[PDB]
Amino acid sequence: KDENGKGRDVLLFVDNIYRYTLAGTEVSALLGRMPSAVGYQPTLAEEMGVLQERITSTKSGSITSIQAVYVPADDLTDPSPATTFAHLDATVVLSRDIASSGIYPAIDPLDSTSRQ
Amino acid sequence: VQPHVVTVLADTAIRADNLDEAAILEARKNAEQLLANQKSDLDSAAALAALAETAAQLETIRKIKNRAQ
Repeated sequence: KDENGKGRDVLLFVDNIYRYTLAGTEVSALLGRMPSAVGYQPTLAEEMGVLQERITSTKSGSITSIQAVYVPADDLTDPSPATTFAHLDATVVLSRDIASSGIYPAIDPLDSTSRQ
Repeated sequence: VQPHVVTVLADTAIRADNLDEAAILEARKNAEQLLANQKSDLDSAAALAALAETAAQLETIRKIKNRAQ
């Protein structure tokens, strides 16, 4: 907290949490663990939630977070993005075909949405 | 009429003997309208039906490509 005040506006920037997910996949089998429906660690959902929950603007201070979301094989129905939507108030999605049209940027109007 | 050639530019020129070909001109008109009916049916019934049919669920399949599962 600032003297005679609180914390400040916090700028946060995530770079492919998918990498963290991928590492969890990398380790699970060696951990004596089982293989999810695709091969992920079963614990992926809970660990993602644990990760996300320590990320919030509270009564104390404001924390602004930006997330890089790589999409494996460009698929939404993958478990990890699906879980991810349950975490993101601000959702922005890219497309390959839009870039195939040369439009830079290539954000899809539809799926990217906001509860604001 | 010319000393050797005659041309007859008739509006309705019909090989006939009596002014009673009404029984055959209507037949001609019915043939034409029936073939028009065939046109309107086969153009519509074949294509327009198939036009809708071939465009049924294309995007439904296009989205389920990128399914890696």
